[PDB]
Amino acid sequence: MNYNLSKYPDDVSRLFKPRPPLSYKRPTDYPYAKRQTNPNITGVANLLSTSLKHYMEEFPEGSPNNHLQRYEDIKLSKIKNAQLLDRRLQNPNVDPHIKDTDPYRTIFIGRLPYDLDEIELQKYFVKFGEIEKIRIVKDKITQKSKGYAFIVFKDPISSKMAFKEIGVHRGIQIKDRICIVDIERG
Amino acid sequence: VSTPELKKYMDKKILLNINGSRKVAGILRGYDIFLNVVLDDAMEINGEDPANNHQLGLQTVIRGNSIISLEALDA
Amino acid sequence: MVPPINCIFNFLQQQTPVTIWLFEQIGIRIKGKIVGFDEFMNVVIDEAVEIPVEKGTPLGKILLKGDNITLITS
Amino acid sequence: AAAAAAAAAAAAAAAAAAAAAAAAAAAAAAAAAAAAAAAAAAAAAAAAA
Amino acid sequence: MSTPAAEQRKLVEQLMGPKICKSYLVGECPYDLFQGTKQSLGKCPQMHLTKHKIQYEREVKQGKTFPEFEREYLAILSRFVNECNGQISVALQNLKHTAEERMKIQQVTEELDVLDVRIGLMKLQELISKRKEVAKRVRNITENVGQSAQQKLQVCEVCGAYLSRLDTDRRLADHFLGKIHLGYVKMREDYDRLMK
Amino acid sequence: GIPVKLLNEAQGHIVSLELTTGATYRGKLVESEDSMNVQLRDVIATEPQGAVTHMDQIFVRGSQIKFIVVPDLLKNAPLFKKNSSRPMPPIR
Amino acid sequence: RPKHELSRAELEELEEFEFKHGPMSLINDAMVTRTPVIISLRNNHKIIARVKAFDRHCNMVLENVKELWTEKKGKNVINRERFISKLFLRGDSVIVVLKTP
Amino acid sequence: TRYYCEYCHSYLTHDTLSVRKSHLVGKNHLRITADYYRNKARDIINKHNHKRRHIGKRGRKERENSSQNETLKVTCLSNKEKRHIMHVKKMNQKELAQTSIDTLKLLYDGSPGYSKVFVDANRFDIGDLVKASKLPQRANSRSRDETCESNPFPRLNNPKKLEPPKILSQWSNTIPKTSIFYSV
Amino acid sequence: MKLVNFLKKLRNEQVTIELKNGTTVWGTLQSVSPQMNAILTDVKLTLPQPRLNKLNSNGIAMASLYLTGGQQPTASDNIASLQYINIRGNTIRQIILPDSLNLDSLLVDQKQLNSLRRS
RNA sequence: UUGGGGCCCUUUGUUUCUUCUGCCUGGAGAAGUUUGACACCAAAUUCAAAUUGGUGUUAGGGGAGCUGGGGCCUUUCAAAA
RNA sequence: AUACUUACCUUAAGAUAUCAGAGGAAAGUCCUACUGAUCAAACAUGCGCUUCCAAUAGUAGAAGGACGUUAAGCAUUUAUCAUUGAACUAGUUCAUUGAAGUCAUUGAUGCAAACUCCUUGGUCACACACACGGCGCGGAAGGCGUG
RNA sequence: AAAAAAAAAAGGUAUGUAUUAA
Ligand SMILES: [Zn+2]
Ligand SMILES: [Zn+2]
Ligand SMILES: [Zn+2]
Repeated sequence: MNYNLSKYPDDVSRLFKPRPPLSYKRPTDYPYAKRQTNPNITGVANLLSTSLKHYMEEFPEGSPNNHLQRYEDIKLSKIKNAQLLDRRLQNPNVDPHIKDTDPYRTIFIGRLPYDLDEIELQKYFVKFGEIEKIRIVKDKITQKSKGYAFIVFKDPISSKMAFKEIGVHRGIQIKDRICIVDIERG
Repeated sequence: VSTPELKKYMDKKILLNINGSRKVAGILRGYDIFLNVVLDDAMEINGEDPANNHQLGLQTVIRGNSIISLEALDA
Repeated sequence: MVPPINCIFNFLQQQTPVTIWLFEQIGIRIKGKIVGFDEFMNVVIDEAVEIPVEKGTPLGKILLKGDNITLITS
Repeated sequence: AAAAAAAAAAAAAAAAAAAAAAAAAAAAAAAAAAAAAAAAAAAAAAAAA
Repeated sequence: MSTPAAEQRKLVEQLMGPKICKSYLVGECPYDLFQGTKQSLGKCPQMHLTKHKIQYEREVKQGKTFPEFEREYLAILSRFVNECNGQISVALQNLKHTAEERMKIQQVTEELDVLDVRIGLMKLQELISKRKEVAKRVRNITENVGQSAQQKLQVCEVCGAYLSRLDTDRRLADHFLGKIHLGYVKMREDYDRLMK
Repeated sequence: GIPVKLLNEAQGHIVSLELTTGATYRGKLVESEDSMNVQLRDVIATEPQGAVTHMDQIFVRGSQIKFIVVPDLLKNAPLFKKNSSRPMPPIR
Repeated sequence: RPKHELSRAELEELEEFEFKHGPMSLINDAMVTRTPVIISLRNNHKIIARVKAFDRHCNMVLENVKELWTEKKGKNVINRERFISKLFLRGDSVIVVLKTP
Repeated sequence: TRYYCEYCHSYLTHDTLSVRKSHLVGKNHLRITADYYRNKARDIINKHNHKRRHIGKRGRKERENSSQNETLKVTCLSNKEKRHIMHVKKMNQKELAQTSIDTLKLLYDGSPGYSKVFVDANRFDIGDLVKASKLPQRANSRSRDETCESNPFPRLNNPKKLEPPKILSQWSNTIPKTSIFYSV
Repeated sequence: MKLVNFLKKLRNEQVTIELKNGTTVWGTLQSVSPQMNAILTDVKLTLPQPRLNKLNSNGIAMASLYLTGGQQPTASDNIASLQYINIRGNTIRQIILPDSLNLDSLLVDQKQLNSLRRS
């Protein structure tokens, strides 16, 4: 081409030569100004609602929705979960596995191994002070240890020292497990 | 996302075709990302140049959806 | 430069009356006082009349969709 | 100088660009004069010793 | 930003929902100019809202014209004018010298004994003296061309950036049309606006 | 996508257009965006009914474009390499 | 508040609200109550049917569809009816949808 | 995102219309890309078609009719020869590519409208484009207004006589040996 | 919810895709894209005859139908049979799915449950 | 190793895997095969090499070894009837 | 390739088959080269699976083209609007003024034929063999199945 | 009885200037 207004030099520009001009074909379609979708849509008639009854008497009862029952199953199931949680929430001065002495001296151990023993926990808990009472949480249906316990100590200051020392660092190592520690929380 | 580049066009008298039939000529003022183009001293071109041509308003704005091609008759 | 919707905001506060052309299929053009607008260029027009294409009937305060907007002209 | 910078640059910024160019050239001339004065002072200091 | 309707909703919310800031009837603010350049950083105070801007620029037609905005706008701008002048001073301190004059002292040394020779022999004496001082001036010129070879340029007062004399104009146009230089150009003019 | 990148690769070369209105704009392509709206230089125009004119500059909306004809030698252009080996991107 | 600010779950609560409380609640209440609906498309003929499913775009899955379309040439009219058991309808064609009593 | 420019093979980070427009216009990218299409274009001429051969069983008739026809000798150049002759032929094709005989522009040089047509910078159709086609010219004429009033007499020791028509190098011995008249 | 995810479980079923042109496509269905791009295999696609004493059918759909290359010369009415048609999504109007399949099994979306089961 | 016959030689740059030698009264010989070699394109200088930037080629066939898969046969074992 | 100067600019988000069961850190989550089912991809590998793969016992033929000729082929239909004056029937011709005006009329539309030329194929092997509709070697394109 | 500090440039493209041989 002659001018080639481009980055390329003359030899590269003449290499990009386009195909010859497109031949003219008369349009077979509707001009853009004439283009529209179907106008004068007949609205929904009183005569259409009058013809509704032929459809209504033929199919009076719709097919049941069994894909909605899958959702009505799970939501009702959630409501029943909330009801069981309601059964648990109504149930610490009664419990008397928890009726041991003043809660200010009650220190809670958790994540203890289920194979653990009362002597070792008496030593690890006895490290921070003298032990007043001790109670280990076991399931009611069977004696398997739940992994948590409550230790009443002679003074609340020693119980707080045990919570901070034992519970504030890594958890206190007991048997093969790291055991978290906190206050009674109940 | 990206603004159309009319930057060389603005303030120059420009003809642009509204929809299929119409052709409007005016001095381009501003534009946006949808190519909505506002221009002043608008005139609607028709077959008879002095006769059927009638001005629109002091300021006219155009929806970018009805814009087909935009030619500047100017430098 | 004068962004177009800025210009429309200058149609809102300056209270200038505007004629607005719709798509070529409908066949009516609206005119009234543009009050406020949205990002979609659909505008509320106070004291609007619909003219077929001067005996047109008055509309009201009417929300007009931006999809059918072609021109907004003073 | 106008024909060289007029092609690529927009015409609206061509005026202020031109004025800034002339100002820069003037500053260059001033720096040259200052350097010449310093050279003269150095020559006088070399002649005094 | 992802879609045009979102950006356009952002712009329309800028159009339609003390704050001071932008002030003077022409553009400005210190911050808006330098965004994306190395110099200025991010969020800036108050709000340069097109609604407030249209209200104020329309009050220019109303002509209430109480340049309290300009009296805050000198406290804002002239500080940046002084900052740029200071950066100019720092650059002038940096550029001119280096290890530099060491070798130049060396050059002076190569001159010293030269310029001495005359006073020892005092026609051929003053001739050898003239050629000696000529060689000295040549050495000094070579040293100046060497320090220029390290840095040959003049710092523009406007943008505090360096401009070589040998790059002629057409390269300098890129520096003059940049955001930094053009912005500082406007801020200087704004200082002149506020001095009146 | 590759189809738009090929249109960006066609800048500065003679291209043809078909707008959905039926016209044909053949001429040199100056600018193109990712919205496919292009602007052309020194272009010959064919109206839908065949009347041909000439205009120096044109800008068209990408939504109204139907097909674009691009110089054939762009067929072997590197965009169409299936298995290609890029280096590692710079860390920023 | 724009949609790009919200998180992944806030969009789910938003769609749950729009279906439960909103315009499309006309269709939702029609799906649960087994009430037949009338739908006008832009193709200018109307289906009397029953909605088994619907969606944001308004595209909806139908059961016992009855399509009614009339045509006229030079003011000569004929009414045609076409029965379908189950159908899937793309939502861009519809314009008005009413809930029968 | 990031814009990978596969011509230069170098990434550019966070594509933007400004930076990408600057890279595409860049001189280095220009050379790289132009050379790339120079290679991809020279290949289609370089590549041999190598169309597949389909050999059928020669019939008894044409083997007898073709047996009486004597066998023709074939010529095959040496490798050292064929390399050189291929070089020469290719360089001849490159020559015929660039010829583009302009002699008409040399004929009308002194015409009254020569400045408005053949100068091609000052024209109408192509005139305005050449200005924008001028390179950015970073660092380091024939105006249209001419009239016939300049150069009133086209010959005053000014013009060179028209250049002789060329001749093929191969057949250059074909020329009539002697001219009909005595030139100076 | 995206109801298009329903169509993706309808794979390998006989279906009619009734387009905006009025063109109807009977065929075996293959993978449906998220944009509702529908790809079929063995298809017979045709146009209905409005009777109404010769009312001219769609003029664009006849041309588009002959230009598939699948219309055979000796077809008296207007039809075409071909293999592998790929249909853009926005062209679809109605989809008539078979009577045999049950919706209650297919209309359960796993994401809808997954959102509720997790909360 | 020689002779005879048949078909092919468009392999068109006379077997196209390179390079070098070479061929129709012949189908050949030498070197080489992927951190490499070769061909080609582009430049500006130097002034015919290289320099820098790019595109492409490094092939086909058979056999031995080793290894993956499949079908069939014989033997040994486990379960069931 | 290195150094300096100037300009232009910087991170949409998340994820990598599903379902179910058992286990580890009442609810939920995460995880198990854990167990099953289904799905998908790649790679192998099979089906008396389906279709196709050109004359030399001759100067052919099949598919697809010509943006090829005959060819001004044959048959049809088309060549601007407005204003003023003269004549004219009761629309027509000529002259002047203004506006736009793809080229074509050897055109465009319809109809049909003849000719010429391009690209493509296993131009393979065995066979010139009186049957009731096979079980040569490969290549191309599919469908189905196992691993 | 109580007490006291922080760790950082990034790197892409383009333009101009200088260097890399008889
Ligand atoms: Zn600010
Ligand atoms: Zn400066
Ligand atoms: Zn590049």
